[PDB]
Amino acid sequence: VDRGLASANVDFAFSLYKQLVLKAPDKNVIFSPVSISTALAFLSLGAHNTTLTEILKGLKFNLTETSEAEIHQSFQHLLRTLNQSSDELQLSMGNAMFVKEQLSLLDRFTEDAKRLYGSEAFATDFQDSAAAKKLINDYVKNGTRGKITDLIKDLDSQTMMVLVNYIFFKAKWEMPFDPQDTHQSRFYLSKKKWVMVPMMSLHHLTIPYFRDEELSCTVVQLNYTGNASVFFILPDQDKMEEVEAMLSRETLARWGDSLEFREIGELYLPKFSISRDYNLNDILLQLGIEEAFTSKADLSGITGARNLAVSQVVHKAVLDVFEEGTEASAATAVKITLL
Amino acid sequence: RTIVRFNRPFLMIIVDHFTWSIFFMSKVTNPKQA
Ligand SMILES: C[C@]12CCC(=O)C=C1CC[C@@H]1[C@@H]2[C@@H](O)C[C@@]2(C)[C@H]1CC[C@]2(O)C(=O)CO
Repeated sequence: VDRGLASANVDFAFSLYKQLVLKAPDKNVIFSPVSISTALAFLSLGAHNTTLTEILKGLKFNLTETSEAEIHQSFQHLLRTLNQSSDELQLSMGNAMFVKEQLSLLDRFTEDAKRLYGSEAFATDFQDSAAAKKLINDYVKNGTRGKITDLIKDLDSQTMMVLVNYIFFKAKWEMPFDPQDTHQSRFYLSKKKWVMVPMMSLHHLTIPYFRDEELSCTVVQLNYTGNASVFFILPDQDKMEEVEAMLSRETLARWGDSLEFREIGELYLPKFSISRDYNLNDILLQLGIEEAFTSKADLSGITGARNLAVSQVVHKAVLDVFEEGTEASAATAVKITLL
Repeated sequence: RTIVRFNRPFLMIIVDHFTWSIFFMSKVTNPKQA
């Protein structure tokens, strides 16, 4: 909710986006930045020394202007705000830790996990890896209302802990599309290749709009009932990579401050569902988060000893856009082994 | 009459007005991609 959390989380969002596109330049992208930020902030609760500093810096916090204690308090406040009751849109974010029964945890860690991140600690038998995998996937499935089913694909039988974050989002358009106006139409993959998609349309709409001539793109903001909205950015043909390289907190703020209401004759938007699964290890390493994965890992804030290390951070996200609204869900898991 | 036609790759950024959180960020290069 506070300006320095939002500024770090947005910087992180666009840094992550840019690395995902570099890794897979021909693919759809869908992810939840705030899920990944919250999962890694949760991880940092247990980190010390260079392990900690790398995570907090990787999350784009300015440590000369903030502290780890202020950071965790900020995430506590965010989770409380996001999970408020609403009669307008459905939004939920949960955190959990799944821990080998016999692993000894600092009382301060378990208490802070519950107090700051809302996380329970589920005793989990990772040597029965299929059952542990199902329990974690079931927790995510429950939290995402069935939208994310296979967050955990493989679980090492020697896993000690898994930290999990999920986000569930379901919202109605303030101005919904009429399905009688949805028609099969071309979606151009390139100048000369297209696919046929259901193209929804709205007519005689007045919405915030900005033509960014310098970046060769058009920006519109569509609204959901409730506190959420969505920026749609439409680069001109073959200008996507130019717009992507300009993505930043500064550009998003400029776009938001440049929108003007404009009567739109017709707006055409595909009806679509897309999903992506990620192994974030190489991305996080590019962002400087390195020691947590190594034999020099310092997670002694979890146990009291330097005996734990991150093996893998995974993320899965799904996005459904249709005439009545949008449904989107994602989840992030941090798998941790003995060291 | 202005026309806004999302019939080529586009970005979607789902934002919260309260917290300024980015809930979801997306690039649709192919709505039918495997
Ligand atoms: C980049 C920005 C300001 C600097 C910052 O720390 C992070 C954000 C992210 C979300 C942005 C925000 C502002 O620009 C105002 C925005 C666009 C908001 C999303 C919705 C918003 O509130 C509006 O659209 C204003 O109506």
